[PDB]
Amino acid sequence: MLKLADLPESGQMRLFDGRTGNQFERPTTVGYMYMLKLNHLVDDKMHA
Amino acid sequence: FLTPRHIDVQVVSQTRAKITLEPLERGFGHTLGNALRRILLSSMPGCAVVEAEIDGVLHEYSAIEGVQEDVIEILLNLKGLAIKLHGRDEVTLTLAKKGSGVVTAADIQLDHDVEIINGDHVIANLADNGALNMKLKVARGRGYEPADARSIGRLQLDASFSPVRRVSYVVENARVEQRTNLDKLVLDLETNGTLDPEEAIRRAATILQQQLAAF
Amino acid sequence: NEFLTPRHIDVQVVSQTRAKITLEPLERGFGHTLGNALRRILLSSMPGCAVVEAEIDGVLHEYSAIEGVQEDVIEILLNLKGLAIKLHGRDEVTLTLAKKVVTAADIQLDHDVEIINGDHVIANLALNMKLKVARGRGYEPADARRLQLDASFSPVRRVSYVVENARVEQRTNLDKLVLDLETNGTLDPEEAIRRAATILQQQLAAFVD
Amino acid sequence: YSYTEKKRIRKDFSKLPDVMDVPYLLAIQLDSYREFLQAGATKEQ
Amino acid sequence: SVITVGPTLRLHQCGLPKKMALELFKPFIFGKLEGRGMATTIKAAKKMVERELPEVWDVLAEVIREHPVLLNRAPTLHRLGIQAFEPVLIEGKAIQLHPLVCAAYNADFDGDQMAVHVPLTLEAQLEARALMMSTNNILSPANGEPIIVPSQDVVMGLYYMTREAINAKGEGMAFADLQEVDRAYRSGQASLHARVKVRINE
Amino acid sequence: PCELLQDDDLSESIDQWLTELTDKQREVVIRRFGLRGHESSTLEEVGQEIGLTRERVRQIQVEALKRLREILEKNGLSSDALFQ
Amino acid sequence: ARVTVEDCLDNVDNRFELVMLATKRARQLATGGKEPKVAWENDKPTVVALREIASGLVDENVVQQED
Amino acid sequence: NHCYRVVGLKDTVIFADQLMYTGFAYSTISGVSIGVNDFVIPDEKARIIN
Amino acid sequence: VIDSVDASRVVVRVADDEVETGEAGVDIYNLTKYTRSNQNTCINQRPLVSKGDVVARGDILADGPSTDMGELALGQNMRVAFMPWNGFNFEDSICLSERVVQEDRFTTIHIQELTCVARDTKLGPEEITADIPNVGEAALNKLDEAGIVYVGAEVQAGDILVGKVTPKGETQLTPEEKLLRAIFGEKASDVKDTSLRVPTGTKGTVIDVQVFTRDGVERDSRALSIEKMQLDQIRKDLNEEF
Amino acid sequence: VKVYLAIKRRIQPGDKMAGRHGNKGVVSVIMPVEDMPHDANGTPVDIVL
Ligand SMILES: [Mg+2]
Repeated sequence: MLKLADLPESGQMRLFDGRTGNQFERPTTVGYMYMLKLNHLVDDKMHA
Repeated sequence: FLTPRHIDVQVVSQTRAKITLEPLERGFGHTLGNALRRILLSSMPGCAVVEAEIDGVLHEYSAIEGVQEDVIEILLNLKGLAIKLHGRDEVTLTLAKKGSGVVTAADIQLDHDVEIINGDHVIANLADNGALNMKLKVARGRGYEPADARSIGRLQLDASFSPVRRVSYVVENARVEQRTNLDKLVLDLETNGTLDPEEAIRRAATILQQQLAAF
Repeated sequence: NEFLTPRHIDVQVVSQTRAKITLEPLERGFGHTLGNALRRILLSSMPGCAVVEAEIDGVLHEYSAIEGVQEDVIEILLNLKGLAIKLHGRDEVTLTLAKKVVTAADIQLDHDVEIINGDHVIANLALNMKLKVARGRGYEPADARRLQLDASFSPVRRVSYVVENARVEQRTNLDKLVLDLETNGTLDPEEAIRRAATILQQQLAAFVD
Repeated sequence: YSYTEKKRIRKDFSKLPDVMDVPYLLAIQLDSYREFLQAGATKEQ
Repeated sequence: SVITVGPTLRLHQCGLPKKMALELFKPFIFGKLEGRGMATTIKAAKKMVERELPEVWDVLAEVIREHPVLLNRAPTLHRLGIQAFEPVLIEGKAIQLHPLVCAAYNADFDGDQMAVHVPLTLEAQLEARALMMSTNNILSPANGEPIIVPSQDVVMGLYYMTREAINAKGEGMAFADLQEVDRAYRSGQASLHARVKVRINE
Repeated sequence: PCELLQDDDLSESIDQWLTELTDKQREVVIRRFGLRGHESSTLEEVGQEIGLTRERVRQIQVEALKRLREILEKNGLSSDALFQ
Repeated sequence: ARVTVEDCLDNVDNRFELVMLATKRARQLATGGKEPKVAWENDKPTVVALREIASGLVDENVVQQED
Repeated sequence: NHCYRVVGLKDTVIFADQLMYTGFAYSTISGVSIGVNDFVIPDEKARIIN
Repeated sequence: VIDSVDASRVVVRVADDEVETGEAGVDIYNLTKYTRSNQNTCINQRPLVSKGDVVARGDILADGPSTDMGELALGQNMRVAFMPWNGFNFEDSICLSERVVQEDRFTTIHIQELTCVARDTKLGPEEITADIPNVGEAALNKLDEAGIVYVGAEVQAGDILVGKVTPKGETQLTPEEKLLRAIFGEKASDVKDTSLRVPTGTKGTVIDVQVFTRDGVERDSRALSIEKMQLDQIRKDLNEEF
Repeated sequence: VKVYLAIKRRIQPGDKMAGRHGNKGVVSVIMPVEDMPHDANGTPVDIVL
């Protein structure tokens, strides 16, 4: 499927830093992951 | 040490644009490219919808009798409006639509100091019995301003005055018949269309001059 | 718009070749940006003078041992990399050494050449060599153009900076920038970083006002 | 092929053929309480 | 509150939200407003700390400069569970903690809640600066091995630094000192792990 | 503990405010309400003590009531903030 | 610069009687009985009392004679 | 453990704090990531199982 | 065929095949609005069908919470990387950007319920009255004449919801209290103020107010405002189907 | 009488976030868009694990 979208089949690519501006030495893994949010808000946990 | 006196600006679309700087040194070709990226993303003048007032609903969690989408979804569609202001910074817009149809960005009464870039943005879908009348208030800001830092029937929106989306830059060797070390800086800019790309570099260069002069 | 820019700076001095400056009030998107721009300029683009080539008599290679000197031949080249000499009359000049303790002040110097470190030692006796000093821009290796040695034209030795938090009751979210500089004794770190802001402002001066 | 599937189609990598569809996920609660009510009125309850 | 890792914190200090430092140190703020001369009546000083004016944040950072606070997890099995720290005013609703002292607390940043305590008398302030300080209990009470040993993330960064490659950029070069060797790495003419020859001063 | 300390500072400020004002305006209210600790007296009971003219001793009560009100506003304490 | 209660505890090598001499010393500075010999570091009284132990300006017999 | 019994304690806290700064600074510049190609399978696995 | 769709209700027309002899096109789907759930979380339904689209048996007309076109959508997705970034992700911690909070992706809606009851004390029985003593002019502007805050106001900590008077007796005014009541000028009030307020650290917006009256009691000015609006919605919904 | 209050709680540092494979987590710092690692095209990442 990565070959059809003109993407590297290894799934890794070298990313450029935003603060220093230098390219990383080793390639990193990027993608899209489905994240969730749990009912553990800090408004009901912080007390003093 | 040669400095570019004229900046070349190329326009490929209404939003995307490329900026090239040929006469630059090799040591400063990579430093000026990374310095202009962080400034063009954090602090940039822009305009967006801040406060909206609808006479039909009392709060934002309510609904309107005769509309297809909820009020919260209407407040989310108004955030993607690209409004360009030439004169004053505070201007109030009015909206009125009755009957079946699709309320677009061109339905708002235009003025001399306002100019909406895109008119294909869908706000809400009305019905035969649906009729809405609201007033839009915008402001000129710099960065992210939530509703906490900013009667009945008023709605406060989380306005984001950042007109930039994606900024990138590359380094390419550009010969000037002097040495092979001189390289050019090709910087591409993608904005919302509310500002011109020829003035974005002049704004970032002015901010960097004030910080370095006080050093 | 108007940003938070301090009009006064404070310089803390520790030694004659080591200083420490800081900038307390700074915006969140400007604390680490100025530190990264000043570090790349002071280490890649800086006018200076340093030795480039050397021609020792009787030494066919850098690893071939010699007689009459207690230190090795590789130890002599490692000591010449720390010399500080300023050039003001000519771009490239040749300095000849003749002594048979080798002190840098014993080298026959002309009127156009200027040497600041007079107490520096080159080698210890138990010497016929030609020194070549010129101008440059940054750190130039010997591979990319004892005949070739690592020439370090940048007068600044080490630059380090860390972004720490600040205390302001107005915004309550800011940062400060502290800078650490080292020099070779030719110029003070106060004026060393002042020239870096002049060259940085020399690029975008004609682009926008 | 219903109407709700005409808007978004999901590609599946299942290679085994389906023989029995997934039953009602709440069948253990609806049929268990239906016997307690017994709304059917016949001659022999 | 909920813990949060902070890499920009010193070992002898920790983090503390502004909303918690204003409630825990409430009696200490009333002592500085009356001694300075801003509010003679304790009732007038109570209305000033609730409105959170700009003057209250000035005296709040002044009363909290060297007054150590206590931090401990809910389950405590050894003496290293209670370690005194120096609070630093931060912005948020979470209590920041040093990444190196997490091995002793036996707590991970997965939703763990730690307690806080404030000493009052002068005898307790000198006790938290001599024995219960974070810089004093470095060695473990079981064996002489330190418990502040670099953790998983920082060791991984140090293991990649101390490596040796057969073929790398900038091999065989000779450097004068450690300051001159670091200058060549930031310029891009020398790799991170390459066989070189440097002179040290130990 | 904070409420008990507030009643201490408030009570100590009342005895301090009654002493910093005039001596004549302080003894006419200390015998009427008993703020200093003496026995409380009515308008007729306090008449045979200082002044038999019940109308004259009432005019000075309003004058001392306004002076205690003005000395409280400039002291940094608000009357609306006391009741909350 | 800052107070060093780690090295100061190694001079007396007690870590239990050091806080006893520091308690009676820090109490005299808060009440105003004696002026500290070392200059004020814009810190609390509990910090200056610990630096005087390592410097050697105060002791058990010195703090007893000041009262 | 060797630094604690040679120099002392005043220099150990500074040495233990500086290791966290140099450890994190040189780790963010590294692209250490766990990919599917990292879990290599030896060719001798099919010979032993068969 | 969907005859008319709205954000509040969805009306569909039944075909002549799968219908009885009389009352064929009689189907009213009333979508529920934001109600207080058991875990204090908002629950709403949004339409996803347009006018003129034919549906069949078992089709999805509107989705509930955490549902997108019939598919379960618990959270959201974004670009993720795998690298230690300055030790911020030490053991389990997650580092986030600014676009995740600027686009309002994880912004949730909480619904809290606050109830008040009028007891029957042995001293004196009194009902809910808006006029309360020892109150400032800031609460009068927000509170209505009946004793219920308007729907849509920004109620915060320290704001009163309803007005409830409590009779008291044997005040035993101390001499320290007699001096305070004289410097104010107002008369003495024995009725205390025990009205319901918002707890410290809670801020929200009123979206709905429900009242309950026992049998035999007289209806106040609040019980007639909501009851009239409910029957008018049922009448307009019945006349539309008619 | 029963009154309802609507609270719009926004995500803040200290919140608990997790995935679908049993990977709990607590957000530490909401960093700006310039510090996040980006690709050559200029698309920065949002979550770093
Ligand atoms: Mg845990």
